[PDB]
Order: sequence, then C-alpha cells, then structure tokens
Amino acid sequence: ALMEEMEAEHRLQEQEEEELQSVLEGVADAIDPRWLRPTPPALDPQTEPLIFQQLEIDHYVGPAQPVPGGPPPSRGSVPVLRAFGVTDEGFSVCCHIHGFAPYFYTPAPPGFGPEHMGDLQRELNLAISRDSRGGRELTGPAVLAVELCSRESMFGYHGHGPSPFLRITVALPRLVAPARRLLEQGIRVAGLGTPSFAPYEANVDFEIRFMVDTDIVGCNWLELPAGKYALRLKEKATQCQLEADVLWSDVVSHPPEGPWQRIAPLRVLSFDIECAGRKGIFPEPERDPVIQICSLGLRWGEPEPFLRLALTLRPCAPILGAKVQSYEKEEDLLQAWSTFIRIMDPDVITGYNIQNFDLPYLISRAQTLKVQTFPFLGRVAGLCSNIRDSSFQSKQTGRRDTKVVSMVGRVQMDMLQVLLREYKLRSYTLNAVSFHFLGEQKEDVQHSIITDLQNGNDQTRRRLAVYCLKDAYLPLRLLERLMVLVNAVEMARVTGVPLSYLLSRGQQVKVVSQLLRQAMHEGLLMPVVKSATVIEPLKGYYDVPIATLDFSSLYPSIMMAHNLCYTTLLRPGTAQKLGLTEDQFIRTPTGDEFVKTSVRKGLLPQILENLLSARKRAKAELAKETDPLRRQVLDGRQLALKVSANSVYGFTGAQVGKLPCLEISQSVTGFGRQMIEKTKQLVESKYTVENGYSTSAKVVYGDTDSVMCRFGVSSVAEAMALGREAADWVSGHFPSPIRLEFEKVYFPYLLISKKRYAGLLFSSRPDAHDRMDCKGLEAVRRDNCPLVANLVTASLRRLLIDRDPEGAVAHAQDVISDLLCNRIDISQLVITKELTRAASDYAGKQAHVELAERMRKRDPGSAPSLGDRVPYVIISAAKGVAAYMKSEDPLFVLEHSLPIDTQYYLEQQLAKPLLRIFEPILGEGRAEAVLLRGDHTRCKTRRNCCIGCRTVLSHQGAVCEFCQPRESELYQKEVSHLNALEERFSRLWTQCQRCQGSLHEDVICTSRDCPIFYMRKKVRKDLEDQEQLLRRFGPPGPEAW
Amino acid sequence: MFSEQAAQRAHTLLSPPSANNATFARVPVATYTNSSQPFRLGERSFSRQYAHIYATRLIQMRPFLENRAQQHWGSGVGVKKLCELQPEEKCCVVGTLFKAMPLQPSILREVSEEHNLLPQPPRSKYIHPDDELVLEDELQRIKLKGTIDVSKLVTGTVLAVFGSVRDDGKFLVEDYCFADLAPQKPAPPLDTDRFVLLVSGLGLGGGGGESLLGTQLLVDVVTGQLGDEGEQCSAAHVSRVILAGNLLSHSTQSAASVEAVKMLDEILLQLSASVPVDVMPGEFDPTNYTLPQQPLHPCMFPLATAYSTLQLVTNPYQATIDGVRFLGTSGQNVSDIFRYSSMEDHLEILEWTLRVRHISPTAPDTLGCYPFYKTDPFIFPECPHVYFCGNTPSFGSKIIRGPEDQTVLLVTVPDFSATQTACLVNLRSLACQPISFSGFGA
Amino acid sequence: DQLYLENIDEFVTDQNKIVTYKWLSYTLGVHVNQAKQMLYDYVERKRKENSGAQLHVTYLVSGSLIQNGHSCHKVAVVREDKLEAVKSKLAVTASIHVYSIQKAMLKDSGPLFNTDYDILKSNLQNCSKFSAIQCAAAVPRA
Amino acid sequence: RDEEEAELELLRQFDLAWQYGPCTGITRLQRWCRAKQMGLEPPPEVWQVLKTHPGDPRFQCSLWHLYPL
Ligand code: SF4
Ligand SMILES: [Zn+2]
Repeated sequence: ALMEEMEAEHRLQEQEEEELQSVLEGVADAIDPRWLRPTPPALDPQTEPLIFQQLEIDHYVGPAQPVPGGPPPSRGSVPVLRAFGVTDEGFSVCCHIHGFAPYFYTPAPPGFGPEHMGDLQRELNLAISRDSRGGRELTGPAVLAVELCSRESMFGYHGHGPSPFLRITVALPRLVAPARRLLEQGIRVAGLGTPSFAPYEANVDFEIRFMVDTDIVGCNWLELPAGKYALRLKEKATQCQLEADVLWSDVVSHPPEGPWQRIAPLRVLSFDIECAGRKGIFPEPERDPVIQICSLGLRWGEPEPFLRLALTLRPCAPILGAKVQSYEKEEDLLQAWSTFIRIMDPDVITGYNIQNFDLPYLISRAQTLKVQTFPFLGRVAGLCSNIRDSSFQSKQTGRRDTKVVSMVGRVQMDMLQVLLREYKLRSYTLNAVSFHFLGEQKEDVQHSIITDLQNGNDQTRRRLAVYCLKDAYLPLRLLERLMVLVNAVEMARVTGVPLSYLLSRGQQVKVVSQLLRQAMHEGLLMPVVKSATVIEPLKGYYDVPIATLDFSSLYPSIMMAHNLCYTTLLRPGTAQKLGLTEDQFIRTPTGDEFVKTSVRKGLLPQILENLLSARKRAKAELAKETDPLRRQVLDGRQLALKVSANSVYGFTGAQVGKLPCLEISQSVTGFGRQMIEKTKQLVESKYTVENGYSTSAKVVYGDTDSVMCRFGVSSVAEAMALGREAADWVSGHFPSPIRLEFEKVYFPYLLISKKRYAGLLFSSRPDAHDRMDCKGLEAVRRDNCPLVANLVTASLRRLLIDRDPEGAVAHAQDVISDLLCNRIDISQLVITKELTRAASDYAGKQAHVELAERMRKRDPGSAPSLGDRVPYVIISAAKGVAAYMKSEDPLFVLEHSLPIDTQYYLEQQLAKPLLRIFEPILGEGRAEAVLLRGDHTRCKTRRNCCIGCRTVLSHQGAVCEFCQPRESELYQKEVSHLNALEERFSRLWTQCQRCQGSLHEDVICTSRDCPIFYMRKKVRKDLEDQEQLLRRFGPPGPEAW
Repeated sequence: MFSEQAAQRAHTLLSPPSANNATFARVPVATYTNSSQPFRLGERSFSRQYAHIYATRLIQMRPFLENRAQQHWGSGVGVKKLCELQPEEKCCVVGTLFKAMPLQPSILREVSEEHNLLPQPPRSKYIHPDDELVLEDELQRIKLKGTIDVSKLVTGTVLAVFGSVRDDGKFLVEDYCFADLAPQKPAPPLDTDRFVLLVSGLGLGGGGGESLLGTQLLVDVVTGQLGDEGEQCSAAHVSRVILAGNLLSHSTQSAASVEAVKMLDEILLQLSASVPVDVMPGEFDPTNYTLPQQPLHPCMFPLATAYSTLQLVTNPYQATIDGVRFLGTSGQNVSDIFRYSSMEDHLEILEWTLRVRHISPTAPDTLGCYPFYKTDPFIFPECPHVYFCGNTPSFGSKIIRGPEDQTVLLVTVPDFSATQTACLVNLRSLACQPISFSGFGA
Repeated sequence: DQLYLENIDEFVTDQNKIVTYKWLSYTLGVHVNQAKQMLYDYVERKRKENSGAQLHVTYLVSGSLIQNGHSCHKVAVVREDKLEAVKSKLAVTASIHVYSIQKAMLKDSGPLFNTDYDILKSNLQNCSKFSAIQCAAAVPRA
Repeated sequence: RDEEEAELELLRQFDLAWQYGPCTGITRLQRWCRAKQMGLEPPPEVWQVLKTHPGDPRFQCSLWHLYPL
C-alpha cells in the first residue's frame, strides 16, 4: 500500500509547488581575479547566433514583455520559461522564452458543432469566475482558446478511425487542475444540455509539455538564430552574464548525435562546514557557532580542482597549495562565503549530506545572527532561499525525512541521496563508503576534541582546516570515480527529462515523456485511467562444469516479438463483429487476443526497436574510439539505453500508476513460462547418448533469464563448445529477436537453493579462472556481525578453490571452538544500530534505546545523540532479564572484562547461514549434528598463587616448593607469549600513524568502526597484565651500576 | 697473526709419550667496563604513543646537520623551516624521510573483511619502482623530486636537503648530506697481542651433524682441549668470547625448547670454566621483541650461572675492553634495512648505518621498539672503535676513516650454523682474521 | 708402560668402542697431550708386528689458508688417505696429531660427536680439569 | 574561581603548545622537565602552578587523559 500513498504525497507536493511559484511577490529586496567567469566579448545580435547547452528549465509567472516580432507589449499573467546553461567559452547564459500556454484535450460529445465552440468557451470563462474555488486569484480570461482537431485514443483497438477532439488552451498553468475537474461534472451548454468531458493528458507538467512540443531533450544544445531574438542591456532580473529574449517557435534544438555530443565546461563546487558545539550535545543552530567552511571548485574536464578555499574563524596558519582567510566575527565569515558563492557562480553544487544538515544549519544560523543578505544564493535577484520539509519512503531503501532547500539556477547533487537511490550497502556513513569504494579508511574525530582544538593556537586551527578540506574533497573523488555526472547527463539526454527531475520524481515521468514523444507523431492521445513455473532445481555440489545460457532482455524481446502494446489490444468478443480473420491475431495463454504487425504496429515495439538500434550503434562505435572521455560517454549511453528498455515493462506492469494494464503483464509472464518450458524440453531432446554423444545432458536450474545446464563433460573446452552449439540450435527455433546466448561456465558449482548458487567464474580462458562468483548475498543485513560474512566467505573459498569440504568443515569447527572459548576478538562481534526513530516512536523497548539512556546517565559527554549509530554486544546475564537489557557498549565491556553471552551468538548468528550452506553438501539434519551438535560443538574447557599447583602462596614467588624443579619450563611458556604480544603492538600504533598521514603529530583517531581501535587498547591492557605477571619471577639482573 | 704466532713452537705430539707436558695460563683482562646503561630499562610502561620517539630524535639532530651544511655549501645558505619557504627560492631544509611503498605489509588489510585476498607469502625486498619520498619536519609534509635516490634510502633517516619549492608544490633537490661521524677520543695503545673472539648463530636444536661437530671443535679450541702446543699457546691469549644472538634454532620457537636450552646450558658451562663469556639475546632467543632486548633470565641456566665469568647482556652491547670501545647488535636492523632497500652487500649497509649516526634508522616504523619519551639512546654519543653485527651470510671486515680523523673497524660475523666461521679481533693493530672449522662427510 | 696399551687393545678389539682422545683422557685420568701421545705410540707400534690391524685412524689438520682474499685459519678432521692433499693445500701447518681410532669404518662423523657428548655429560663437574689451559679467575660460587 | 580558571587555561595552553612535542600519555611535570632538559626554556609560571596544586588530577593529567585515544 506504499505505492498509492507515495503517489498521493507526490501529487500533494506538486500541487503545493504550483501554488505561489509565481515569483512576482517573492521579490522583497578582496576579490581574487581567479574567481571571475571569463569576460564576454563584443557580441552583435544581428549577425551571429547564440549557442549554448541548457541544464535546468523552470517557469515563472509575470507580466508580458515586448519580444521583437512576437507578442504585443502587454502585462497579462502569461507564463514565461527560463533556461539556464553554459556557452562554449564558459559564459553563463540565462534565456527567457515567452508565449507558451498549457493545453489539454477532451472528447467530442455527440451532436457537437463548431457554432457551439465559442459559446462553450464563454461558459468555461464563466466557470472559474463564478467558481470561487481556485484561490480566488484571477485577472482576465480563463480560457485562451478552444480548437477542434482529429485524434484517436491510444487505449484499445476501435478501428473506426480518428474522431473529433477539442483542444482547450488556458492562460495559466495552475488553472489546468481546477477547470479539468469541472469538465468531469458536466457543463450546462444551451442546446447541448449538460454534457461531460473526459480529461486527457491533464496531469502533465508545463515544462515537460514544452519539451515535447518543441522537441528539446534534457542537457541538449540550443541555438537561437541571429536576428530572431533580443538582448537585454539594462534591468537584468538574473545574475548571469547574457540574458536573451526569444519566442518559443524559433529556438532550434540540436539532438545529441555526433559532433553535438560534447559537454560544456561546467563548474562543480564541493563544499563542507565544521562547527564547534557544546560537550555531549548534538550541534544546534541557535547557540553553536560555525567555525570553518571549506570549498573546492573544479571545471568539468580537468583532472584537478582549479580552486581551493578554506575560510576559518580566528587567525590561522598558512597552507601550501590553497588560500586561507581569517575573519574576526562570524557574521563577516557568513557574508564573505555568500559573496564567494555569488561571484564564483557554480552550476553544480555537491558535498556529503548537504541537503539535510549543511544548508538548513547555515540558513538557520544566518537568520539567528541577523545577517540579512546571506540567503540570496539563487541566480534570481531577490529570491530568498526557502527551507521545506519532505520525505521519501520505500520498503527496500527505508524511510528518509529530509529538508529541501530551493536554489533557482543551480543543480544540487548530494552524494548521500545518489548512493541511497542507486546502491545498497550495509552502512551509508562517509567512512564506510570511502573504505568500500576507494580502499582508504578515513580518520574520525569527536566533537569535544574539535572544540578543544578551536581554543588552541594557530597550528591546531590549521590542522582542523586541513581535515575539513580533506573531508570536503573526498566527495569530488567519489564523483570522479563513479562518473555519476556523466551517467546523469546520459539519462537526461535519453529519457527526455531535465537533469534535476532525476532526483525529485519517480520512474513514471521518464516513460510518460518517451510515450508522448513517440505518440505525437501518429496523433494518438493518452487517456487517463485509475488503478510462475520455475524449473525445479537440485540443491547440491556439482563437481562437473555447468553451462550458463542467458536470455538477452527476455521481457522486452517478447514484447517486440508478438506485437504487445497498448494500441494492439483487442476488446473481448469484438473480432467476430469486426470480421477479423483467425490468422490475424494471436491468443495469449491468459486469454487475451493481440493483432500482429500486419494491421497496426504498437508504440512499445517501436520504442524498444529504436532503443536496441541505438545500443547496437553505441556498441559498434565503442570499439573504435580511443579518447577516454568519449568512451565514458558511450558507456553511459549504452547503460542508460539498457536501463530504460528494462524499465519500460516496469512502468507498464505496475498495478498503481498513470496507465496500468495487467493483461500485458499476464501475457508476458505466460510467454516466459512457455518459452522456458520449450527450451528445457528441446535441450533434453537434443543431447542424448543415442545420437553418439558421450553423456546425457539435462537442465538443472531455470528461471526467467537464466538456464544452468549439466552436459556430463569434464573438459571446459568441450563444455563451452557444446554450450555455444546448444545456444545456436535453440535460438534457431525461437521466432523474432528473442534469442538465447552462452554466458559462462562454473566448474565447481554449489547450489544451495533457488536464487542461491556459487561457483568459480570462467569467461574467456577455459583453463584460467577469473573470480569467485556467488549470488544470494545472504550475509548482507547490517545487523549481522562481520564474523558471519567472514566465515561464509572462507567456507566458499575453501569449497570452490581448495575443493576440500573436509578443510571447510575443519575451519568451521575451529572458528566455533574459538568463539566458545572467548578467543574471538570483540571487534568481530560488534552490532551497530541507528537511532532512526525517537524513543517514544518505538512500539516496544529495544536494546539500543536502553543502552543510549544508560550511557547518557553515566556521562553525557560521550553519549551519542538521536540519529547516530550506537554499537553494542550481547553480554552474559542472568536468566529472566529482559532481552533488550543485555546490550552494552564495547568499551565498557573492555574496561570491566564483562562476560560475553556466547550462546546467543552461536545460536543466532552462525546456525542459520551455516545450516543453509552445508545442508546441500552433508545432507539435511546430519549437517546440523556435524556443525553444532557434538564434542567440538561443546569443547568443555585475589592473592598470588602458584601457576603450577594453583595453591595459595605464603610468599610472593612464582611457584611453591612442590613445583620448583619445573620453574624453568614455566618461564619459556610465559615470555614466548609476551613476545607474541609485543610484535603485535609494534604493528598496531604505527599503522594508525599511516592512517593519520603524519608521523610527528599526535593521533586523535577515535573511530568506533575500525577494529584497530579496539585491538590496540586490548593489546595495551594485555601487555600491562603480562608484565605484572612476569614480574613475579626474579629480576633478570641489576640496573643501577 | 694467528698462524705466525702458532708456528713458533715445534710440533711434539707425533712422538712416544713424554714425562713432561706444557701448561699455559689464561691472560687476565686488564680493564673492563660495561656501559649498556641506556639500553638497560627498569620498570617498563606501554601507555604512550610512538610519536615521542620521533620528535625528540629530530630535536636531537638539528644542531648537528646544520654544522654539516656549513662544511658543504658554505655559510651563504640559511636553514629555513617549511612554513617559512617561498616558491623559487634556494634553501636548505632539515627533516625526516617517509618512503611510501605499495608492498609494505598492513595489519588493516590482513584483518579487514578481505582476510585472504589471495594471501601473499613472505618474500625478499619489498622495494617497488613506484615508491615515493616525502620530507617531513614537525609541522608539514612535502614530496621530493630531483637528483635523489628513491630505492637506496629508507624510512627514519634524518637529513638536510638543499633545493627549492617548485610551482606544483613538490621540492626539487640538488644535493643532500648526512650527519657523518661523531667526535672520537683516541684509544690508549697496548703492549702485547690480545684477541677477542666473535661468534654468532650457534643454531642449537637443528640436528645437523656437521654443525654439531663444528660447535664441538670450536668449544675444544677455545678452552684449549684440542690442538698442539703452539696452537694452545696462541689460543691462550683469547681474552674474551661473545655469543651474539640466534642461539637456538628456527623450529624451537612456537616448542621442544626444553632440550635446546639444556644443550645451550651445557655449552655455556663448558665455556665459562676456561674463558669469560658474554651472551647477547637474539631474535629467536626466549626474550621480548623490542629492539632493546633485556638479558636472558638466569633461572633458565641452573648450571652455568654457578660461576662468575658468565655474563648476560642487553642487545646493543656497548662495552669497553682494554680501553677499546665495542658496540654490537644482533643483526635485526641490518636485516630490516636489507629487506627495505635496494642495497645488497651487508658491509655496505653497516657502513651506511654508521654514516647516518643511528643504529636502527628504520625503527620504529618497521622494527619494533620501546616508545621512549625522554631520550633516544640509539644515536651515537661517541664514535666507537669497533662496530660489529652478527648473523650475516658472508663474513666481512673493513677499516674506514671519517672526515675528522676517525678510525672505525666494521665486522660482519658469519652465521656459524651455516658457514662454521668465527672472527678473531686483535686489540693492538685492530686487525680481523676469520677462522673456520669443518668436518669430513661422505 | 704396556698396561694402557693392553687396555686400549681390549677397548678396541673386544668392546669395540670408538676411542677418541677426550674419552681416553677421561677414562685414564691423564693430561690430554699425554693421551694423544699414547694413541700415537699405539698406532705406530701396532703396524710393525701385526700384518692386519684394520684401523681407520683419523687425523686433525690445522693451519693457514687463502680464502676470498683473506688469511683464513683452518681446523679440520680428515681421514688417513686425504692427508697429503690437505697438507699440500695449507700454506703453513701448525698442529698435526692423532684424533680418533675405531675399528669399524665411519661413513660420517656422527658417532664421534655422540661418544664425546655422552662422556662429556657423564662428567660435567670436571669439564676442564684436564685441559691444557687453566684459569684462576673462574672459581665456582656455592 | 577566577584564579583557578585562569590557571587551568594557562595549563591548557601549555599542553596545546606545538614546540615541545606531543602531550599524550605523560604528566605535565614530566613534559616540562623534558622541555627544560633540551634547553627550550619552558615558562616558569607553568612549573609554579604545577607545584602549587599537587595530586589533583585536573592539573597533573594531560588534556587528552580522559578520552580513550
Ligand atoms: S587510526 Fe587506525 S582505527 Fe583509527 S581511523 Fe586510522 S586506521 Fe582506522
Ligand atoms: Zn606449585
């Protein structure tokens, strides 16, 4: 039920955005030369055109303007479109487009004639004026035009040809929603009675409608011809260098195919802040000041940032390779940063978690300190930034409640949002992301330490500034590594939506845009409507090669094959009346009838064919290009094409959407089942020992686009040859583009269950492997301790590479025995949970809430605040105590040497995954006894006392008289242990120094997710204890001579 | 020499039994003074970070290197700290080196989720063509480039580099110099020949028949059991014996050390009854794994400790014998440098460590060391007359002189378990002579 | 002085022991050089009158040598057939004397080490009482 | 309170000074004596303050003493 409420919330958000978006009442109002954008040259708008790449498009309402050769110089509330972008040389360009108004369609009621048209208009003009609903905000006419055209609905196959339709064009965008609703209620028209009009395309954004009508795709190049526009010389409403006014019928768009595929030199600014809050309390905007602000600006294309900057409160020591400014009072710091943001004028803004914590905090602090000119960040003069609240919730990516900051003219790309919406990870913290993606684990610092460093001397503040600069620079490294911007530009070019819409609205807008673009050619409207047989596997350990056959885009290929589309649907019981012949249509297994291409070709097959052709061209051109930039662009293009092709079906089959239809989904699933069954039967039929082949091949795994078969051969080369021959033979009988291709071969195959398999990857070399492949992540939940993942990986490696099940069993036994004897390090058993919800928001009490409360009662300074991640381990406690009462901070356990509840870890972390993995190998039930029911599964086992006899000693010697002759043997048993610790110590602390990046400076890394943090303290305590123990023996000799 | 002094007395053992027999006396040690006090630590504490042992080191070397600059590039160059530099300005900077390498082992990789990650077995030199050098003083880091050898130098070296900061942020280097030798007080001369025997790496517990026979022959020669009258008379002048590290075998560390220790105790009982013995613990000996290794506990030697000639000392054995100063180690620093540098000859490595005025320059970055805070005792206060390190595959000896009229003898003592060779050091002419034992086998 | 001669004769023939010099020195309680002279006398006088005497006398050779440009000192134990070559190779000869006598020919040197080690362990308290070098500083402490 | 607060601030500034070396794991008196041994001439006021408040962990302990570095 999440989809319906998400749709309702998005509709409410859109309706709120439409209201008061008219920025006509919203308007209420020491420089380094490197910052300035390059100086524009002398341009004459009568001989040369204007060429630029546009990034974002939006609209505002205001009085009309005297565009040459266009609309009259009026003042009516007509929409005005704005396009911000970059020229070739780097000049920011802001363009104003006039004279475009929204419109929609209605069907023609019976008996309608042209003479009524104008009368109808009058009545509609009477409606909004009479109807107080709509905010009671109107100036003049409500309907600009009523026209009659010839269109046919895209839903179903009527076969009666095009029919008359009424196109209604209204002055304002926000007036589309009210009048449309009235058209459902019927309108009293003299002679015609009170007919009703069904809405058509009445829920399409104004910007998308303009992009479809004028054929402009997102992030594509635009040309304004010479002599067709006007250049503003005075009263520039925006802060850009060039403002041009041009009518909407002269803007020429160049599609991005070939020489117009380049990317203009964009500017990207990554920024971050550092604040000095109170001890033990999460930073707040009212009282906690902002001390440091760091920024890095980069021209897109260059391999290095072109501007570094770090503004710090109080005097700071100089930095080599950047610039440092010292401001006495925080108000000057904030205003200076605002002036820097205005003058540099970046076109992409990023950082890490800047949408939720950075900008709202800065704006709140600016409001509190009474700095009036800080909020003006947008390219529109006199536009105060407004903080709004919103949320995005899904059962897979969780729930996010975030603030949103409005900045007109700039595109924000918060890396946290991109990672959330395009990846799944155990932890989304910056340190974990950096370690996972780049292999470097960064340093963590407490807030109390930062506060102490703030009151220090100049060098300490310089160190803080360096840390902030590194933290702000890391997201730029991530952006360059993942090439997020290039993929975003490719998606905006392919799907025909602006760059910003990719981070604020769902998947349906892209498919809606593509459908409208394709349908406009044939004159087909879009009516608005309201909302298997998997092959049975055989779990086990196949020690023979297994061949993999893959279907290339099974669902889109099936849709292209049999002419499955919205326009090709047949109403039941209609073929007989229409006189259709039995050889024109096909009958899907679910009981739907579809006409072949001999009558009409649907929209979806054409779209998918165009996408496949584009992908083929991209693949062909990839093999010849040598420039890395164009290679990246082509890779992004092909990836976007593949993703859009896959997502077409995801749009079509949704139960809740803008155009649901379950018949297509049922037919596609039925065809998939039938084709899988046919493939299985044919593969069984062909490879038989009867036809002279060595062994009888059979299919052991099958689901959607994956068939894993056993051919009974033991040589990888023969396996690949037979797989390719089988692929060709099977694909020689599947009609239409639907094809099956060889993929790879796993020699050691471990089949746990459905969607759970592992093996060794052979792709190119039949003799040399590539890696260890494994689906069914299993150990992926963040609440699972890393011990489970480590054990699973070790077992898989031993089973696949070593091919020794006995070795894997022995390793598992050793790990379990070590766990049951308090030998495993605490760092492996740490479970971290985030305080996502408030304490009162939990239906029942949980462990981390109680742990946080107890830590706060102990010491507020180290107590984590709400929203942070608290770690805990399950300590041993008495029976009858509540389950949530067993959690404890790991450091407290280390200090007090508290016992660890081993039974909970044994029967709640390793039992289920190990059982699932080893059931196919050792059999069901027996594997449980082998693993965790047996002797190894049990492994049974202040004054000075003799180590040997374990008796109370009257003296303080190492041993009593009874154990004297063995004393020597004890010594070699002790020092050899101490040595084994000392080396480890020497390999820990120095390591942290390498992690710190400096030798002479101190180490202040207190990260709680780095195992070295716990290990070093444990080693230090053990060293002290061992030295105290060894002092009981005699001293080695004199030390004072 | 040994042969010349041994051949003086005529052979008498190839004759029927005679009534009389010769009997010499051990040469008593005229003077001796153990001065291992900085290397002997009392109550040991491990509640500090390593940063201390770096910072003090720098502040203990700055007054030296500057003087050296005045003797190389004249008095026209003034030492300028990193934060006071300006681009394209020729200047001298004093600081430590950090060698970034990709092959340096990391605990984090071996302990993280990677675990196996196709584990790399231990191997030889970890040097890589992609290693980089970063100069660092107490405040800032700066990458180096120019006429500087990346592979030869190692981490922990303290040097003064002459050059300038280029526009890209790196430091162009024209010439570098080292601290060179310390001031030295000339040793008093002697009157008669005296010998000091150096042995290393007995390797007890290995079971090798030839190695055991060689050890037996060495024990008999030193104590005067074996040899004609001339040989016994010439060996009667050996005034001391030093056993430097690696006493046990590789497989005696976990164990079965309860037999190797008994064998070592019997050998030390044999030696201590005829000649003073000084034992230095090694890497494989039962002691802690810091660089200053405290002496072996006397409880492990019930028999040998009954005498007073036997003595157990710290790892760097800074001593004074007959007015001649000796300084030695167990060979860990040389091995670490050889594993983290492109140098091959061990004698060259020893001389290089002598010319940086530091016993273990790589410590504590790759070699475990106690975290001192008061002073770093590794720096030479006075240049020793004899510098030796045991456990090297090839015996070596070399006499060198400093720029200020010094005279140092470097000796690399061969691993006796493999080559079966020991060294005789003269104390009058400061000459080194190898001596090897071997047994037949077929 | 035929008493020790007959004792050694019975040690080698009947009991078939491996008679080194330290073993004989500890058994008869005499000075080491006198033991070596006794062994040499026995070896020389055996061959004149006995046509057999399947001995395998092993000598010790020591001296100076040139190795890797160094004036190395060599001490080695060699059999009765390789003596001439080792004499030729060494520039200066310092010590040459009888070392070991045993009737059964030895493939390697293991038995000598085992015998000497066993008799050494049997008499630890007087390890260096019969040596040719005696020190006055090393006095045992109770 | 004013004298004690000023003395605490002075001791904290002494701890955070960069020209004497690190300040972790060693008491302030030891650090001051080490600084004097090398001729750096550390301030005498810090030594007097340390000597006039003996045994109180708020003075002898270093700045990062409480935190588990
Ligand atoms: S000091 Fe060690 S534990 Fe802390 S962040 Fe660095 S590598 Fe991780
Ligand atoms: Zn006891």
